[PDB]
Amino acid sequence: WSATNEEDDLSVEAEIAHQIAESFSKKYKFPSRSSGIFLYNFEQLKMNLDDIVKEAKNVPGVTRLAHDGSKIPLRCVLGWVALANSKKFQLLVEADKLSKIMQDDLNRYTS
Repeated sequence: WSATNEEDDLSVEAEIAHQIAESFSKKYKFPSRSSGIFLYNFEQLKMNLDDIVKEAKNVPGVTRLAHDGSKIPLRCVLGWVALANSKKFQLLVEADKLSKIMQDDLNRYTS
């Protein structure tokens, strides 16, 4: 039988989990509210990996990239998951600039 949707989802999750774990402590740059930057990593989220992976799959293009075994846009994913979950991140970040950086990264990975 061809791969089922459930089987493909498991494959995608294991690929995303691998890429996120591999770079879990890597510090990425995010826009502050004063024309500066702050550093953040997946380790700051204090979320279980499953919850991180489930939210990452929502970033458009990430499921396709993971299905294909291609590199995912990790800074964009982190920004998104942190925006959805982390109060400290919310207070540090300038949302309008975050939108632009996430879009720039994501457009630049999905083509």
